[PDB]
Amino acid sequence: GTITAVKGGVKKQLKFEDDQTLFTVLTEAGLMSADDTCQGNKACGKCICKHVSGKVAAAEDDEKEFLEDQPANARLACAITLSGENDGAVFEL
Ligand code: FES
Repeated sequence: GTITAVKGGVKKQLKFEDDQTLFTVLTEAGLMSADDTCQGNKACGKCICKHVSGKVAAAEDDEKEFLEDQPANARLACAITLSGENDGAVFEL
């Protein structure tokens, strides 16, 4: 499917393959850097993005630990495993 990434007011549609994480999709497109990050291991909390539209499974306890001091709609890109149900979801970087 595909999701919409929004960086600097500019919308960019990206295609994703089932079971790919938003982190993988985002970083492999140059929209998000994987430098100094745990490389999508949900341990550094640097892959922050904002879920603004679409269906995305609620965050688990471990991820929530990293979003306590973040905006209400913040999520860890690597904590989100993309599947058909996420087709059309929009995220703001
Ligand atoms: S890449 Fe480290 S928490 Fe997502």
